[PDB]
Amino acid sequence: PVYPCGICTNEVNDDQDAILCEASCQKWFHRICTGMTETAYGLLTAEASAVWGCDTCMAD
Amino acid sequence: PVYPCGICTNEVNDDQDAILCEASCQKWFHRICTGMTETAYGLLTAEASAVWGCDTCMAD
Amino acid sequence: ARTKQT
Ligand SMILES: [Zn+2]
Ligand SMILES: [Zn+2]
Ligand SMILES: [Zn+2]
Ligand SMILES: [Zn+2]
Repeated sequence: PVYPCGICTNEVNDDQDAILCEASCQKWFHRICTGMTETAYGLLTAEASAVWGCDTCMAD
Repeated sequence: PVYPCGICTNEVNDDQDAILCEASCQKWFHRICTGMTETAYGLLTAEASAVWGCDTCMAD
Repeated sequence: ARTKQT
């Protein structure tokens, strides 16, 4: 309810792998929901210079 | 046309790992000049959802 | 990229 996943609409907790769409919509998306591998996720967390965007925002 | 690296001002050629600052300025940067690893680079260039920004553009 | 891993 507070942080609805942009795909499954379920709650995005602190102990779950999730990524914010800094590209536009500013919504949180579960890593698993977006179909992102743990390897991609870890690198994205490591790269402060990288900005991620959801399929919806990127298709705009 | 020529594309000077945003850091070293040297030419960015096809046989060099280079990344585009899609965040704003849109200058090309040699992967080596940015200090980015090959693994981080591979993920960024392959993933369209993940866009990169140079130090200048990231600091706004 | 901003992630929950913090
Ligand atoms: Zn989800
Ligand atoms: Zn989005
Ligand atoms: Zn360079
Ligand atoms: Zn830039």
